Amino acid sequence: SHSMRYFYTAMSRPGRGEPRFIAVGYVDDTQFVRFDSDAASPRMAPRAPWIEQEGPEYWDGETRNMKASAQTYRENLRIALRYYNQSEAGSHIIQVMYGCDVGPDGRLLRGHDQSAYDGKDYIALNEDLSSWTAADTAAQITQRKWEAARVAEQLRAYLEGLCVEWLRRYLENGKETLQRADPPKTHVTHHPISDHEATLRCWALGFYPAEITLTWQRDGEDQTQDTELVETRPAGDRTFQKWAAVVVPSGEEQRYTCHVQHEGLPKPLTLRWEP
Amino acid sequence: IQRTPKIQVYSRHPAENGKSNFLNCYVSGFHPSDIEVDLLKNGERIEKVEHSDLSFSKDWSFYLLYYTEFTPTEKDEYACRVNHVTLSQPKIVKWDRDM
Amino acid sequence: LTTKLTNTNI
Ligand SMILES: Nc1nc(NC2CC2)c2ncn([C@H]3C=C[C@@H](CO)C3)c2n1
Repeated sequence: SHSMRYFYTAMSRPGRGEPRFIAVGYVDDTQFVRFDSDAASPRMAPRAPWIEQEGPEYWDGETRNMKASAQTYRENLRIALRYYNQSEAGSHIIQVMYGCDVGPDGRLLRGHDQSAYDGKDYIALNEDLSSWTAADTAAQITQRKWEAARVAEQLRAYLEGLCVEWLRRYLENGKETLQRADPPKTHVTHHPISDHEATLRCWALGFYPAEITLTWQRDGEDQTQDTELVETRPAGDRTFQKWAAVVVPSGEEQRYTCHVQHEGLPKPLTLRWEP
Repeated sequence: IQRTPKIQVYSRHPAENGKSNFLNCYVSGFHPSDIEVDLLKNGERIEKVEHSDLSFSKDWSFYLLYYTEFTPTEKDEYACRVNHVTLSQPKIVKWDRDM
Repeated sequence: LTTKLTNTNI
């Protein structure tokens, strides 16, 4: 089961020029394209090796789409000011995410299109792909305009069509990474805090995709409520890192076990501090 | 709405003194989008720092990864300095190779 | 591939 997601951000900045427009594209947890209007030669550009084989008509066409989208989103920022009776002196932000999820057979599971204005929910295409949920009176104005202009049907056509078709293409072209789970490299470190207590830290490094479970047990009792668990973070090389730590009484260290669950591991993994 | 950045500073690979690596500062969970992030070597700003493209999570909060090649040594200190509209003064998080 | 619906005003 897989996903393709585009994230567009438009940010006004009065006194500092026209609004900035940034778009990024992901397949699952892998970024594969970007566009930034503040780039020297602003264009859609590759961010994963398996999209680089796309020809110049792909890049020219995507760049065309992004420039037209930037223009429309800038218009939309101005419209939002009217809807909310806001001044042209404030900076504001539109965020939009859209895309498709497919199952293991490649059929469309779900389409997405939802947005925020200044970080608050604005309007979202419903799962039926034919109706909208509007969060406030401003978005209700948009809802009516979009019903009139048959926006949902055209979006539905994209989500059920090109979105799924191109996702399938990407998944095949990048199968050696996108459909190849990379298990974490794991180890446990030990750090005395005093003569009476120590930190045990369980590391999971270089894994893909991001979803993982990292837990400490004491005598086979779960310690999640006593565990410091950091947010999963990008390694910088398209893989991820995470760790979980517990402070333990000196002498109890061999009673603690770290448990790692990940798609790239055939079985639950169990680790201890190896002195 | 305003959300203050969460900050993690860490290396791409486990640190070995004298071995080349990447110093990362991951900033996430923030809104609005303007943010200033610097990587410091011994209190001083590092010049060559790159960053990922602005994206956001399902709750609309933004995230960015700032990074630079570095070689860790025993007594060289590294840190990440972050400024955001929600911060009264810049927040400095020291790099700890054990974290 | 991004959508070619690029004209939509709110
Ligand atoms: N939910 C939503 N809100 C949008 N605008 C808002 C929040 C002010 C918005 N603008 C465009 N779209 C779709 C049309 C084409 C796709 C790419 O642009 C998405 C949008 N969908």
